[PDB]
Amino acid sequence: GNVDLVFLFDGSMSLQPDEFQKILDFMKDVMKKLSNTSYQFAAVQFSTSYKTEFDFSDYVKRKDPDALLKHVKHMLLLTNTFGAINYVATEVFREELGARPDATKVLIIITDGEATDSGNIDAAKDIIRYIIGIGKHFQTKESQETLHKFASKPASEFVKILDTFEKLKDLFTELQKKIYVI
Ligand SMILES: CN1C(=O)N(c2cc(Cl)cc(Cl)c2)C(=O)[C@]12CN(c1ccc(C(=O)O)cn1)C[C@H]2c1ccc(C#N)cc1
Ligand SMILES: [Mg+2]
Repeated sequence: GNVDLVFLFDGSMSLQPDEFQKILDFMKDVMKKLSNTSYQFAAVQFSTSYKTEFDFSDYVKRKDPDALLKHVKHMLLLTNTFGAINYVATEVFREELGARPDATKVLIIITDGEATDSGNIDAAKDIIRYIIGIGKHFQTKESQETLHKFASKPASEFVKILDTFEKLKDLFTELQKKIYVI
């Protein structure tokens, strides 16, 4: 039942410090809920480039979500989502960085914008992909459907649309009902 779960998040266009911090609180909430399970976590911030904020090895060593995310700085550039997914698949889901070859791979993508690059995510086909689109750039049904190409299928399971960053707490509340932690 081992799961290696990566958070991949961009808040470049949700400038407000309060909004960006809600992204961080959401990841903290999830990790706290799943501490001392067979889940291991990593997190990657993306904008124009990609930064591993902590890898799986760091999680096992420090296992304190507050400490792991203490030094995160808000990147304010673009939204290179194709590049970011390929980065995670080729750089983060790697055994040298503490990833477990036996584990189920789950990628949680958190974005406030449509992608500013193009490409494919063929490298990520063995990864279960959820995407959360947040805020005013996803108010139209059209903009929401552009996120389907990044997510696993069906989109009704793997694509979540939130109208405000305040709604991450309510998404967390609803996710908790789908797990039972022994
Ligand atoms: C339902 N489901 C779900 O929403 N997510 C999910 C979706 C979002 Cl947007 C964000 C986050 Cl943090 C988790 C998941 O990862 C799962 C699918 N999943 C698995 C686990 C294993 C396998 C497999 O073995 O194939 C497939 N899917 C575990 C389940 C889950 C639910 C709630 C939390 C919390 N808090 C964490 C995980
Ligand atoms: Mg962006």
